[PDB]
Amino acid sequence: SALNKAPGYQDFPAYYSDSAHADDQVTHPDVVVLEEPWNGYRYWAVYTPNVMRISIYENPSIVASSDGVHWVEPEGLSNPIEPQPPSTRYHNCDADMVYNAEYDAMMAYWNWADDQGGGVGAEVRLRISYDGVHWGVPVTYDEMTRVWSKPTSDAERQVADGEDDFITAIASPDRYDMLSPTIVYDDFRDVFILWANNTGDVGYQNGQANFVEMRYSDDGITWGEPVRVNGFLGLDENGQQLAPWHQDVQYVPDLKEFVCISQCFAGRNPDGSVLHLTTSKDGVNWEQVGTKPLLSPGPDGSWDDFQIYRSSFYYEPGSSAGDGTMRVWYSALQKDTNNKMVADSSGNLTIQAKSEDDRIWRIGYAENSFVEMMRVLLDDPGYTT
Ligand SMILES: C[C@@H]1O[C@@H](O[C@@H]2[C@@H](O[C@H]3O[C@H](CO)[C@H](O)[C@H](O)[C@H]3O)[C@@H](O)[C@@H](CO)O[C@H]2O)[C@@H](O)[C@H](O)[C@@H]1O
Ligand SMILES: [Ca+2]
Ligand SMILES: [Ca+2]
Ligand SMILES: [Ca+2]
Ligand SMILES: [Ca+2]
Repeated sequence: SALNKAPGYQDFPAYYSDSAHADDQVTHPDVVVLEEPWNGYRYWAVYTPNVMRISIYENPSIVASSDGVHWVEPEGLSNPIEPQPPSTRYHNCDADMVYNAEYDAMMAYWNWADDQGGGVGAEVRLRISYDGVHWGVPVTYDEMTRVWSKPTSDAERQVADGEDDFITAIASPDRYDMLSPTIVYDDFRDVFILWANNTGDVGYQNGQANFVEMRYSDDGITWGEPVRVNGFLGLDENGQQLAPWHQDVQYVPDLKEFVCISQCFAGRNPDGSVLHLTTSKDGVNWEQVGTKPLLSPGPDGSWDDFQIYRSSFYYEPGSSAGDGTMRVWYSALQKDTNNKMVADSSGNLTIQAKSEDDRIWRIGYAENSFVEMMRVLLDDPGYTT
C-alpha cells in the first residue's frame, strides 16, 4: 500500500445539531505542523463540518493538538470561526491555513459561494489569528491600503473577530472557479502562492474540463492574475487522464520541491475519487508520480468506501536526508448510510446514521515512509530519493 491507513478515524467536533444527521460529520481538513508550539500546540487544523443535502453547516472551524491525533478546541474559542450563512443560497467550503513566521500568526483561507445562478459569484476569504482563539482582521491591517503592518507591541497582536471581520482575498463573478485554494510561502522567490481548481460556473459535474490555476501575492492578501499550471496530473493505470477536484500543496525543503496531494478522478465527476501524488520544482510545471493512486476508497462498508476527499499532509523529515515520513489527514465519505449503523472513531459499530445521511463525512489518517510510498507508486522496489 502506498499509504497505511490508521484504523478508525479522528474525532473532530462539529458545532451543528440537526436531528436528521449524525453529529460531528466533517471534511476537508488542513493541518499545520510546527517545529515549536504556537499558543500551546505544535498542530493546528482548520476544517469544515458537512452533511448531505444541506451545505449551511460547512463553516471554517479550528482545533489544535499536541500529537496530530487528539484534537481540542482551544480555551475560549467558539467554532465556527466564520458564521453560518443566513440562508441556503450561500455556503462556505474548502479551508486551508498557513503559518506566517514573520507575523507569528495563522492565516486561515476558505471559499464562500453565492450558489444562485446569476448571483454574485464567489470569494476566497481570510481570517488571521495571533492567539489561536480570536480569528479575524488584524488591528494593524488597513482596509484602505490592504496593508497588514507588523505589530510593534503585544497590544497590537489583536484582531477584530466579529461576524463581518474577514478579508476578501479574491473575488470572481463565476461560482466555482477557485475551488480548494491551497497556499504556500515560497521562501526562495519570497512570494505567497495559491493554487485552486477552476470548474467555471459549473462545479461538481464540470469533470474533465477542470484545470488548476496558480496566483502570486507579496503578502497573502492581494493576489495577481491567475495562470494555468502545467502537467498537474497524468495518466492512471488504464492510461486514462486524471482531472483535478481538490488539492493541498506543500513546499518540502528536504526534497527541494513542491509536493501536492490531489483528490482527482478519471470519469465524469469526483464520485469514487482517489488521491494521486504530483510534484514540481517550481510550483508551475508538474509531473504525477507513477500511474498508481496514493490512496483509494476502502472496501464496501468501511467509513471511506465511497470516495477519498480532500486531504492535507506534512512531510516529517527523518534523521537522514530524503528519508522522511508522509503524514496524511484524509477526509472521506461512506456510501449508502441512511438509518444504518456506522463506525465510531475507534472503529466500533456504535453510531446510528440518520434519515438524511445519504453518506457520512469523516476525517481520518494515513502514513508511510516517503521512500516506501514512492516504491509503491512507481512500482520500483529499489527506488531511493
Ligand atoms: C446541498 C448543495 O451543496 C453543494 O452542491 C453539491 C456539490 O458540492 C460540491 O460542489 C459544489 C459545486 O458543484 C461546491 O463547490 C461545494 O463547496 C462542493 O462541496 C457536490 O457535493 C454535488 C455532488 O453530487 O452535490 C451538490 O448538491 C452546493 O454547491 C449547493 O448550492 C447546495 O448547497
Ligand atoms: Ca469543497
Ligand atoms: Ca495546506
Ligand atoms: Ca499547459
Ligand atoms: Ca501529461
